[PDB]
Amino acid sequence: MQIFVKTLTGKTITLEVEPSDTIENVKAKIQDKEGIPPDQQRLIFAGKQLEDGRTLSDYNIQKESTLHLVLRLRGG
Amino acid sequence: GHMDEKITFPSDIDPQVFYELAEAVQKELLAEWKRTGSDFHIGHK
Repeated sequence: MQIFVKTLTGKTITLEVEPSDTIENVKAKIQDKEGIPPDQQRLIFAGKQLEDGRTLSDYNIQKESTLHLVLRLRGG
Repeated sequence: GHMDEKITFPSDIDPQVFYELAEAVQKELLAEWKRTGSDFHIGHK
């Protein structure tokens, strides 16, 4: 499947994933597209911040769906 | 002093998605971006 990660600029980076793709692995694909380490992304979906240990299905994110890149600001 | 605060919107983060995403996330983030003062390095490039 694919999903549309809208950057906070609004550059929608489409990427191919699986409903069982973990956020850790999705963020690694984002790092491949955007150049931001996964540990430093704050991935958002519909206002829900996702966590590394979870999956697209854990948030009921399916194909042809839209995500958001936000920064962690590595606050701690 | 001068330029004690410097929220910036690079080729990776722009106000429009910020206005369009969940308002509660925008408020939380805006507090992040202004408490650091210069948002550290939004876009991280």
